[PDB]
Amino acid sequence: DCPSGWLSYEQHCYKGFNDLKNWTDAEKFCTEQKKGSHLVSLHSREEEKFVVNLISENLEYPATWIGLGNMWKDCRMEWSDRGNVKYKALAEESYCLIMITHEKVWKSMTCNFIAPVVCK
Amino acid sequence: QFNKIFIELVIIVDHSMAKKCNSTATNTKIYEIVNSANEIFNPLNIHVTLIGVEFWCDRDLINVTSSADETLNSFGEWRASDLMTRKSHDNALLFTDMRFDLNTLGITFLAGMCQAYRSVGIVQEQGNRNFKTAVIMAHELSHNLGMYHDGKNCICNDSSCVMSPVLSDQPSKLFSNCSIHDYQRYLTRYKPKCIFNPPLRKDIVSPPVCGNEIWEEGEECDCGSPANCQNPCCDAATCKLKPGAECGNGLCCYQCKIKTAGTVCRRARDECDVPEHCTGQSAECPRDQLQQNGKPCQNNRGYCYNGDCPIMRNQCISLFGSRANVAKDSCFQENLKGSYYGYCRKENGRKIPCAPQDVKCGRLFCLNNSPRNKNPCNMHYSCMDQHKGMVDPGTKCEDGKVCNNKRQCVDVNTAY
Amino acid sequence: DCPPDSSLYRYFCYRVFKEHKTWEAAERFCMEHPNNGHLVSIESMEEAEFVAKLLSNTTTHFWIGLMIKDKEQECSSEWSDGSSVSYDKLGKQEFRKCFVLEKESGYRMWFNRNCEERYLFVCKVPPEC
Ligand SMILES: *[C@@H]1O[C@H](CO)[C@@H](O[C@@H]2O[C@H](CO)[C@@H](O[C@@H]3O[C@H](CO[C@@H]4O[C@H](CO)[C@@H](O)[C@H](O)[C@@H]4O)[C@@H](O)[C@H](O)[C@@H]3O)[C@H](O)[C@H]2NC(C)=O)[C@H](O)[C@H]1NC(C)=O
Ligand SMILES: *[C@@H]1O[C@H](CO)[C@@H](O[C@@H]2O[C@H](CO)[C@@H](O)[C@H](O)[C@H]2NC(C)=O)[C@H](O)[C@H]1NC(C)=O
Ligand SMILES: CNC(=O)[C@H](Cc1c[nH]c2ccccc12)NC(=O)[C@@H](CC(=O)NO)CC(C)C
Ligand SMILES: *[C@@H]1O[C@H](CO)[C@@H](O)[C@H](O)[C@H]1NC(C)=O
Ligand SMILES: *[C@@H]1O[C@H](CO)[C@@H](O)[C@H](O)[C@H]1NC(C)=O
Ligand SMILES: [Ca+2]
Ligand SMILES: [Ca+2]
Ligand SMILES: [Ca+2]
Ligand SMILES: [Ca+2]
Ligand SMILES: [Ca+2]
Ligand SMILES: [Zn+2]
Repeated sequence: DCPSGWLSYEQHCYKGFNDLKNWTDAEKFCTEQKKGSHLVSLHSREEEKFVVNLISENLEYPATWIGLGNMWKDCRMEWSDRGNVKYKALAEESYCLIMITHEKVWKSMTCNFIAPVVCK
Repeated sequence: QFNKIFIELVIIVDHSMAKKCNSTATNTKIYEIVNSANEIFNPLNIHVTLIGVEFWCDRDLINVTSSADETLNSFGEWRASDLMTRKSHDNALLFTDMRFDLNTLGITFLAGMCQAYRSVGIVQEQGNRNFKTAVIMAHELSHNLGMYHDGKNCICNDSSCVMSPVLSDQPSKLFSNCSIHDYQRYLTRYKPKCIFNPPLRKDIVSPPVCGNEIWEEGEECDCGSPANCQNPCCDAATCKLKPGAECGNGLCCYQCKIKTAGTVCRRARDECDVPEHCTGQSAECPRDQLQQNGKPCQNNRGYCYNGDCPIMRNQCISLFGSRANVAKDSCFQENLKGSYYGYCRKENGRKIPCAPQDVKCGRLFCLNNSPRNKNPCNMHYSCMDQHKGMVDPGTKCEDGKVCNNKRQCVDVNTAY
Repeated sequence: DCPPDSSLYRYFCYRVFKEHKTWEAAERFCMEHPNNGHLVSIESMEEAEFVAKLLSNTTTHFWIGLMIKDKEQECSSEWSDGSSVSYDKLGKQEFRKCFVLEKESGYRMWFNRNCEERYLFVCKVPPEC
């Protein structure tokens, strides 16, 4: 059982928003919304298809940020010449994940992008 | 003149020449080439004593390609990993039929005599033109003793000395003005220790020859040719002892009489050497033996190795001068890349990176503190001389550990 | 030194090609005729400056030789809530696991790009001897 506005599924609470904003703002946002809230997480196509319809019914835009940001910035690396990677110079730009309603798949997009949020 | 020098040589006959694996004929050709070589080296007091000969009848233990540079490199790494481990010797030559590119007849490393990976040389056998082959062998061994090619004004009586960059159809048997000087310079600089005492007569495999200034089995003595012999107790011709003399040559011979037993015939050169005393039964000093490999040396700054005490700092000085020293570990990490200069072992010319535990055995990096610099990781590399620059095998890579002859930082107790 | 067609920096030579290739292709091309070659590695701020000056000295984006390990798409990242990444449906073509240098950034910033995209590159080869 979830509060007003929020829909329930399995054991969590969901809530779509049209307030378009970048990944970080979308995250900090979800937290301020409710203690323990973060961008939606998806551990199965089942939960996914649920969040999909939640969007289609409540939200205008056919997509939302999900919950993964700065995707390939803190990985284990190495140069092709087998040399070690001590020195780093990773640009501030970075990729985050978004889910498109229709094709219901995941796309990578610069976290700069402005999209609708779907807390949980 | 020069001090008597002896090169304990081992010759390798590759599959090419090993086709008709049948020895006999080959050895005869070899013995004559060698003897001829000594006849060339006489005026320099250099004596090459053949203490071994191997045949590669089965296969070629290393790929003998058309590239003389490639083959030598491969041969050098083999001579260090295989041969040296099995048989003890100073230098090693590989005799082949192989028609190398660029018309080359022989190749070796500069001032490499005594060095594990670089005391090697390649020689293309000129069929049965034995003497023309001897010149090549001489031309190389000399390059290995710091001798360069004859330039603008280097003279000899034949107008075509041994060190000419081009082998004439009737090569001289004389060394040049420049060569003599280059050699003298080699000795006062590299100070080779592995070429001072000859091998026991017992171990020389070449058929005895009187007058070759090489006391061999069957010879009563040998002060060389009657021409340049100053031995009051040896027959310059018949290699026989004069009237009242027990010996002619040997560390255990004095005033022409066999030294008494218990008398030291060969002291210990360094801390990595063990003295030898006369048996009293022969004028020939017993086989030279060095300290037990592994034994600490230089106040635990290293561990003995076939007579020497290799230490990274010194090898850095050899390469970059008195102002040089070993670089900070950080540099040796370049040896993991398996770069063109940063690697350890090589397989078929292919450079293999070092396991994180053997980085102190690949390319040596020095901190040459000489102005104009900007690189704290100096290293030596030449595609024609890649082994020089690598950490000398025997070196101490860590407390209780040393590099073996296979670019590995193994445990001293297990390396010996 | 190396006067084949590149610049020299501490024992290595940097050649710059104008052929558009994929990361995979570039690396593969860096280690063929220009033997031992590889895509530029940048191990220090000094070398970083060097490669930049080189690219600036040029008359698009360039392939850095940096690559990712571990067979995990997300690497070590997890959902913002804390849960591990159970379900994963990010199409492969959505990955941006390679890195390039770009003029806008002064050739001193590493940006993620699809390893399949075709950009310019710079090999770090050995010197002539
Ligand atoms: C997602 O969007 C957010 C906001 O839209 C981006 O965050 C913003 O990032 C910039 C830096 O690129 C911050 O600017 C700095 O501001 C400080 C002054 O402090 C701030 O001042 C503003 C008003 O001036 C206040 O509203 C803030 O609360 C705070 O006090 C200044 O000293 C710096 O020189 C610099 O200009 C900006 O403050 C920040 N906005 C906030 C408050 O979130 C974010 O970059 C972007 N991220 C992604 C995923 O691209
Ligand atoms: C070997 O001897 C030759 C000649 O005996 C030396 O060469 C001479 O070099 C001087 C340099 O000033 C010339 O002017 C002479 O003409 C050269 N001699 C001739 C006529 O050939 C040579 O220097 C000697 N080798 C060395 C360097 O020891
Ligand atoms: C016929 N083969 C050879 O003797 C060639 C000849 C050669 C070299 N440069 C040339 C340019 C024009 C024509 C021929 C040659 N030279 C060699 O093999 C010499 C190689 C060398 O420098 N060894 O240290 C070692 C040798 C002197 C014993
Ligand atoms: C070179 O010789 C080695 C044996 O020492 C062999 O394994 C290798 O295959 C040879 N090279 C080639 C490519 O045939
Ligand atoms: C590269 O830069 C150097 C000076 O930094 C300059 O001399 C050279 O001409 C430049 N390359 C070319 C060919 O423009
Ligand atoms: Ca003599
Ligand atoms: Ca010896
Ligand atoms: Ca003799
Ligand atoms: Ca001794
Ligand atoms: Ca967790
Ligand atoms: Zn030569």
